[PDB]
Order: sequence, then structure tokens, then C-alpha cells
Amino acid sequence: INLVRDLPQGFSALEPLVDLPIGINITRFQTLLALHRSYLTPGDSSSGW
Amino acid sequence: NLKPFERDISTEIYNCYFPLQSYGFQPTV
Repeated sequence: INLVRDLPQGFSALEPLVDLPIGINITRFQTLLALHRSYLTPGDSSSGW
Repeated sequence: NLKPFERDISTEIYNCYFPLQSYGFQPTV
């Protein structure tokens, strides 16, 4: 949906894909990254964030 | 004590008694 302001409106089918049997309890989660670029594509990026 | 699907490495206090127990080549059992 082309609106890029926030989270959307709509009714979305959702279906499972994969299960993997680990076998222990979890109580914490996150995600992490790295954002190192230079050539990229847009003119002179030089992004000091 | 503990519920299934569960593991534990270094048996912390539950002090205690002599810990280990063996199913040896002494099967007479």
C-alpha cells in the first residue's frame, strides 16, 4: 500500500512456513546490524548518518 | 525440581550430598 506514513490498514492472510525443534526456554530477543558502505549507487554518499 | 525439555551443566546448590551415581559394570541389578 503506497502510503508510507506509518503502519497500515488491511486484512492480511498469514500462514506458517517452518518449525525447528530446539528444545530449550527463551526469554530474550533482539536484532543487530552493520551499515558500512562507500561506492553504493547514489552520487557521493559520504553518509555521516 | 526441573521441567522437561531442559538441560543444566554445573549443578548448583539444590549444603547437598555426594553428587554422582553410576550404572556400572556391576549389574548385579
